[PDB]
Amino acid sequence: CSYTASRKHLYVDKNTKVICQGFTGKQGTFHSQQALEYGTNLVGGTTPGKGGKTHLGLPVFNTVKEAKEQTGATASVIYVPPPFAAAAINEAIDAEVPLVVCITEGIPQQDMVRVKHRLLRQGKTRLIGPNCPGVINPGECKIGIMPGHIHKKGRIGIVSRSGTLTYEAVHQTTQVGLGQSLCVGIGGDPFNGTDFTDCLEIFLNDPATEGIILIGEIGGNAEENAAEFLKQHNSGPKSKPVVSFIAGLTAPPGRRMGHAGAIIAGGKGGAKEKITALQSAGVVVSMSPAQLGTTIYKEFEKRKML
Amino acid sequence: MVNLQEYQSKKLMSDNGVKVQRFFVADTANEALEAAKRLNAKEIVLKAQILAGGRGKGVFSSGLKGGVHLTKDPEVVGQLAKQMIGYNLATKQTPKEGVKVNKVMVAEALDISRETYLAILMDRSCNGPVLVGSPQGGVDIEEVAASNPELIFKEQIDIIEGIKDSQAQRMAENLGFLGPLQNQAADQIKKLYNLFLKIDATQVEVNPFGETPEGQVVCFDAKINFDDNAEFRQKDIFAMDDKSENEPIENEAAKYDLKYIGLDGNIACFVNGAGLAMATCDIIFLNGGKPANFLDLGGGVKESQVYQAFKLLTADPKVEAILVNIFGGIVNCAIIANGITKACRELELKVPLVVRLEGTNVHEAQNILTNSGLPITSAVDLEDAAKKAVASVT
Ligand SMILES: [Zn+2]
Repeated sequence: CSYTASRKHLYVDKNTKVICQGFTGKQGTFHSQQALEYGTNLVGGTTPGKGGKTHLGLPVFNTVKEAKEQTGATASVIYVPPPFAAAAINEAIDAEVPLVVCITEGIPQQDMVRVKHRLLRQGKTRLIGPNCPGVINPGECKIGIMPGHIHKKGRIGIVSRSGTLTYEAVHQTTQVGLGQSLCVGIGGDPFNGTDFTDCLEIFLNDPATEGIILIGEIGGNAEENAAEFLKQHNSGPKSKPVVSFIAGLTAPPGRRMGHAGAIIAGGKGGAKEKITALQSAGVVVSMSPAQLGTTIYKEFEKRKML
Repeated sequence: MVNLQEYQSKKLMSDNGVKVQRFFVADTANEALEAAKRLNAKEIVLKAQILAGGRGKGVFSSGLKGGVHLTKDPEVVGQLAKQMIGYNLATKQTPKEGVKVNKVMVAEALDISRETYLAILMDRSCNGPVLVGSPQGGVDIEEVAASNPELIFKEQIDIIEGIKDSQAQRMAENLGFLGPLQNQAADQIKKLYNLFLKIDATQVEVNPFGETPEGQVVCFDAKINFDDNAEFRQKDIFAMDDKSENEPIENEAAKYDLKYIGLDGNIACFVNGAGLAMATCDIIFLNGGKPANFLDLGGGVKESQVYQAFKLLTADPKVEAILVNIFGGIVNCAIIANGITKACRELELKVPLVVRLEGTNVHEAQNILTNSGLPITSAVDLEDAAKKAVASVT
């Protein structure tokens, strides 16, 4: 019933069965192949009007409902072009697919405000994205566009508004031997289906996640809300180490910095305020994006958690 | 972002039922004349159309002072327009030599008996459109928020149900419109909201949203920010985009679909990824350098994008070094290393390159970069890259 109820669908694993919407397109095709190579259970996909074909040796369906019923998929990943992406997400929501990952960059904001409106009034479907790299449970399930080889199954949960910055954090935590429990890229758009607190909740309750890296950047107040969530849920008696890096310290105000949601507007959304809010929530903020791995490593050492 | 001339956003508003000053745009002194006549107005405002601010106290190269003139006489509008069109208008906000004025707006001059602030924006925090208004008009809404938060009013609008009469009336009342004027303003609010939805605006800000002594509710001035993602369905509006006042490189980068933002530094940089690009700009500053620009090649990291990026950074004479940091994207590193050394040779760049490539085929990538004979330093990680790029410039 409540959207926060679908939070748990974020935790993909070796049992997650995935279909691709926008399956026959160039992007859907390419990442589907990488997904199969990785071992992800990609079981088919949809492309309206091309149902009844196979592609990459898998069944193609005209609708998400048919695909879901015929394969038992519990997740959908969307690579549909922007003009149709909101319809793609709505179709998945109507089909009650537990988890929808919308990779698509470029969806109109107005389109997402509408999608989010339906989204918040149901609890069957959890949406991550749009404009996000996806989610990955190292060695078990990869849904999205991240390079699979830099990941190593381990102890750090990573949530991030940025794809490439996540690859930095994974590469670094893999080098220090900590590895990653689950990596979630919530994307760079202003209106999206999953924020940091959604992921933090999963991470704080996850026995496998012993530490958390939170990666944010300018714009909105998702980081500040995450600091509130942590002050309430991670400040004792329970306390997992949380390290963060916030991009955009030097960004010029008023310009969309690549990401549609990366903008300091009305003097709101600056980096310093996000850093300050996190520090006060117990988060150790690494000022350098090259030091996330070593920073969380020392936190573990301090706590004698190595 | 999309940049509209005053006459263009006012046309947009008037074509959509929103009340603005009546006006015409003129190309010639003569058209300015006939337009002033057609208006049939007691008083006329002649305004040069340039995007920069400070028009009022700017100066034309014809010697004419002021980019905004008032007059009751149509023929003066013609004479003044003749001293504007084709000349350069310089203001405290344009380059030194001013901006060529190709058009003037001739509008009826309305008195403003009351000024309020009205805005409609997509608010991330409210998951939707919010109506923001203040009785305290004509001022930057931020100042008003600092000094008097109690005077800022917000109505979260439900995107599915639309704006409610009740909401529009309440806002009009909150902005202090009274009697018949409250219904007129409530009505203008509904038309602004529809306009906001129709053109895929992320924000429509009317300041002042006000009334004239003759009891009219008018959007005297407005600024509209458009959602770039909606371009495919707002083609006519984006076409009106005036790029005549943008930094050339900014424009060039856009031809080739690149997110380029100039800064004042000397260390150029390109990265695939908005986050990583911001982080690179950041870590260069943390390490004591000044980034020359923000440039996101995106995650789809193509060889031709790398090449175009180099072509772009060739235009900036301040660049003393380039930090290339690529990690991610479906294209292996060896292909990226190739486009880099090819770009270098063919565009004949002579500045040092600090390169950080991480991903598939890094070994071969490192080989291609090493055997290129080019002044290329291969960095260990991002911090190393920043320190080395900073060490490479004055
Ligand atoms: Zn930069």
